[PDB]
Amino acid sequence: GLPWYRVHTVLINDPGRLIAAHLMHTALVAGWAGSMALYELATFDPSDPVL
Amino acid sequence: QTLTYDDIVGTGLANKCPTLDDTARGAYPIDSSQTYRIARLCLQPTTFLVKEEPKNKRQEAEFVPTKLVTRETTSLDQIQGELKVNSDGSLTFVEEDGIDFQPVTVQMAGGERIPLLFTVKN
Ligand code: CLA
Ligand code: CLA
Ligand code: CLA
Ligand code: CLA
Ligand code: CLA
Ligand SMILES: CCCCCCCCCCCCCCCC(=O)OC[C@H](COP(=O)(O)OC[C@@H](O)CO)OC(=O)CCCCCCCCCCCCCCC
Ligand SMILES: CC1=C(/C=C/C(C)=C/C=C/C(C)=C/C=C/C=C(C)/C=C/C=C(C)/C=C/C2=C(C)CCCC2(C)C)C(C)(C)CCC1
Ligand SMILES: CCCCCCCS[C@@H]1O[C@H](CO)[C@@H](O)[C@H](O)[C@H]1O
Repeated sequence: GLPWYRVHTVLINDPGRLIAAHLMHTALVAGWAGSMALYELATFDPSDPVL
Repeated sequence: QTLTYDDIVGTGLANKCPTLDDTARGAYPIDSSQTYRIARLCLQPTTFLVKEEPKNKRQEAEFVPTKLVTRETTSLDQIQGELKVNSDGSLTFVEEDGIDFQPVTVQMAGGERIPLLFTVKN
């Protein structure tokens, strides 16, 4: 069997699932950006750009 | 040609004060021996500004715009009272009665709601 640190090598000879994995990674990164912006908007105080 | 309630209901005109033609640039004579009243005073707000409250009291505060969130419920109307002729020729209006207040909520940028009793009571 594959050791734990090699599990993702099953994608090496599978272009369709490599794309699927790259799609999933892209979804997670874009979701982080959306979640991060929402959290900042919930905490940002806009009342004083000076101090 | 005179408008009725059913011509007006739901239009928003009920919250608007009357206007006068552009030809209305005359003069109404005051006889210091006659008594007068205001039979109807109407006040239609078009802008609500709220003074911002700054952290440093050296900085001069300004009036910022707001968004009205309580709809077309803002005008004072049917206000009446005595219109006195003073000995120096000035006129003094003394409000006695009418729909002379409206609760109003406006909203600042950022969401803070400002309720006020928009009024000319007394
Ligand atoms: C970009 C992220 C990503 C993507 C696209 C893949 C994709 C894949 N993984 Mg890999 N993996 C990842 C990250 C990822 N993995 C991480 C972070 C770990 C450590 C947990 C693993 C450990 C792992 C193993 C052991 C195996 C795979 C396998 C595979 C393949 C089959 C799917 C599977 O069984 O996943 C496994 C399911 C997960 C990894 C779910 C991860 C859950 C995360 C860590 C927690 C999320 C919970 C929640 C949303 C947030 C919690 C927040 C907290 C505040 C509560 C597929 C190629 C399999 C394979 O084909 O091997 C040959 C397989 O056996 N992965
Ligand atoms: C684009 C970047 C990228 C990509 C696509 C890969 C892809 C791969 N790597 Mg490589 N690698 C990378 C960068 C990358 N690596 C970097 C920056 C390092 C130094 C840290 C390495 C060091 C490295 C080693 C030593 C090995 C690989 C191996 C592999 C292969 C299998 C990986 C696996 O199954 O892990 C599965 C991983 C898990 C089940 C859990 C990992 C949990 C980590 C340690 C902590 C959590 C990470 C967190 C959730 C993700 C956020 C990351 C973000 C902040 C960057 C796969 C081809 C292996 C290989 O060659 O197999 C033949 C292998 O031995 N990589
Ligand atoms: C000439 C046409 C063409 C176009 C426009 C692209 C474009 C892209 N490919 Mg490439 N590729 C091509 C030819 C092309 N490729 C060929 C002929 C092969 C050999 C089969 C490959 C093999 C290949 C692999 C193995 C991978 C890519 C990946 C990518 C994407 C990386 C950027 C990304 O995901 O942004 C983020 C995404 C967006 C901003 C969304 C953009 C709007 C999308 C494209 C609308 C999709 C609708 C459309 C009908 C679906 C089919 C798309 C397809 C034609 C590209 C990008 C969309 C990577 C990928 O897909 O990662 C997720 C990836 O892993 N390509
Ligand atoms: C240019 C930017 C960039 C690049 C090159 C990568 C590259 C990678 N990311 Mg992605 N990521 C990015 C931006 C990027 N990321 C952003 C902006 C976000 C939103 C926060 C993410 C969220 C994200 C998630 C949720 C996951 C990835 C994963 C991966 C790895 C998938 C391939 C693999 O199997 O590696 C094999 C793994 C390694 C080579 C280990 C890399 C170790 C990194 C470099 C440091 C982690 C060290 C330490 C243990 C972290 C502890 C964190 C813990 C306290 C929570 C690859 C290294 C996946 C992954 O790691 O799967 C196992 C995964 O689950 N990324
Ligand atoms: C239509 C697509 C689209 C658009 C318009 C935006 C727009 C935006 N993004 Mg989002 N994003 C997208 C898709 C998009 N994104 C996708 C698909 C992902 C997942 C990968 C994300 C993940 C993401 C994250 C994690 C973040 C954003 C953020 C942002 C904001 C800042 C952008 C920035 O600083 O980029 C800077 C871009 C670069 C520095 C580009 C680097 C390009 C490298 C150098 C290219 C090197 C390779 C190239 C082939 C070399 C040859 C070049 C050739 C010409 C010679 C902006 C609103 C930021 C934000 O504010 O979130 C709220 C932020 O943190 N986005
Ligand atoms: C899968 C890739 C993971 C790599 C992560 C490495 C991060 C450290 C920075 C690089 C140091 C370089 C040393 C490489 C040394 C080196 O060359 O090793 C190479 C080795 C692969 O080598 P081989 O294929 O020859 O395998 C040898 C095996 O047979 C062992 O005998 O890679 C690994 O062992 C990956 C696992 C390391 C894992 C380290 C521990 C990670 C735990 C993280 C804890 C996270 C907690 C999260 C809390 C939520
Ligand atoms: C499905 C669908 C939908 C929905 C969507 C959604 C809702 C999404 C979300 C998304 C999301 C919401 C995402 C998120 C993500 C996140 C992430 C991905 C994170 C990560 C993290 C990390 C990676 C970290 C790391 C670390 C730590 C933890 C500590 C410190 C250090 C470090 C930084 C390393 C719609 C309706 C549109 C429609 C279509 C379909
Ligand atoms: C994309 C989903 C957006 C969900 C939240 C949108 C409201 S927008 C939100 O409104 C608050 C109150 O006016 C402000 O304090 C805050 O600065 C602003 O981000």
